[PDB]
Amino acid sequence: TTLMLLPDGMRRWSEKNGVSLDDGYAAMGDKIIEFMGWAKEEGVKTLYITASSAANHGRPEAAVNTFMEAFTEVIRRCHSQFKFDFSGSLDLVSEDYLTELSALRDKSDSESDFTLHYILGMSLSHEVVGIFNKLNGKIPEMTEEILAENAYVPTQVDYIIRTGGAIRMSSFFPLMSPYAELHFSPVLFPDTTRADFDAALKDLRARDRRFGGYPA
Amino acid sequence: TTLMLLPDGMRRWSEKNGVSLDDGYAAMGDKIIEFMGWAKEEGVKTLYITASSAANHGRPEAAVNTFMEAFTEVIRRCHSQFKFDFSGSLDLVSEDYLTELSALRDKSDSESDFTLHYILGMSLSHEVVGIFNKLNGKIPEMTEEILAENAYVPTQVDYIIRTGGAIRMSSFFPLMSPYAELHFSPVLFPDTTRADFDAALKDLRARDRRFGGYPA
Ligand SMILES: [Mg+2]
Ligand SMILES: [Mg+2]
Repeated sequence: TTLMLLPDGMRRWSEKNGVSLDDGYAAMGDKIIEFMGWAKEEGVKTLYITASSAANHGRPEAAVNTFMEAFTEVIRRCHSQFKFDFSGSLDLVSEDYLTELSALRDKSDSESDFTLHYILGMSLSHEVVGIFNKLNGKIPEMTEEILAENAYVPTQVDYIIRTGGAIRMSSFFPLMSPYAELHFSPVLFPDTTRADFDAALKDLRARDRRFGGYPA
Repeated sequence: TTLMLLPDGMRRWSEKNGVSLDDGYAAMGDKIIEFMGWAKEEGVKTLYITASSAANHGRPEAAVNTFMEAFTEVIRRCHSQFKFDFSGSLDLVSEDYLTELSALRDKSDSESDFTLHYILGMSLSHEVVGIFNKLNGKIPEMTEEILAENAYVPTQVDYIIRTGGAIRMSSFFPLMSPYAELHFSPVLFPDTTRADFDAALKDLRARDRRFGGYPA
């Protein structure tokens, strides 16, 4: 049901195709619209996309505006097709983009059966530092339920696809989904095809999932 | 340098060899003892071992006592050769084991250049719940530094090996190590050979690490 995409490889794809980072991120933008179609058509109801980690916001200003603009451009183009929301380390993101993203959330089809949600500035340590400071001395006790209701990723994630040929989480691990299944693809994200997508879903659906228990 | 092992596949191993889960977990212990030896030869100084997740303690009580006894037994036999420590969701673990493991921590070699550290009850949600509640109202603010000194895994993790065929974290993601490299082996943990460990180490040492940044 619930899929999280970690779209990676834009810088390398740009260099390999002799185009600008901006063109790489536009290719990403277009590929994200394709991908979502595939997802909807495969029974995904909620698609999280990790727009950025915390450390990604430490890249040069131009590289940062480039990913922000391209991710935002997807929402300007497709917002009436889905329910849109965003979350994360929003202190790391510029005011302009939060405004625009806020509006697009406003402008999106609150009634859709498909959700597309961005995490921005993703990072367990940032997430936990922020939650602690928001609730320190204001609640008697943290619980699982309070933590879930404050986590960046507000629901459980079943499947994670990460492109870009790197077998690591890169700060994108979902706090409350310990048993999320991971599919790593060596493909640079803008090269991703439907065959790639179907081979990922075929691997992910064949997994025997045990959630820390023994099959009885 | 800093390695975390997720030893998985003992119930499948036992089924394969038609033995009891006890015998499977005993073969695990023996294999842990070998693996530590390999790790030391290859320059590992701190070896973390995920003895259990939170949900693992939800297995039937006989299954729980088998993993707990087997992990404890490694330490009984080998505690004089390394510095031993343990952390995690210790409220989940039976008192008898906690007392014994603390006594073995005391008998272990405080001067060793090699640290073997068990995480018990590992789970990011349990972890963050426990940090919040221990510190709620007792510090002015949470910082990254303060979180790292309270996390289940008290240092940065470079590499993670996970055996058992499953390409997932299974509640074992290290809170403060977002860029830890992941190597997944299909081998059931008790069949692990030196050649498997060497290919894991070769793969992990060849990784091109970016920590969320771009190269200058
Ligand atoms: Mg990248
Ligand atoms: Mg298992």
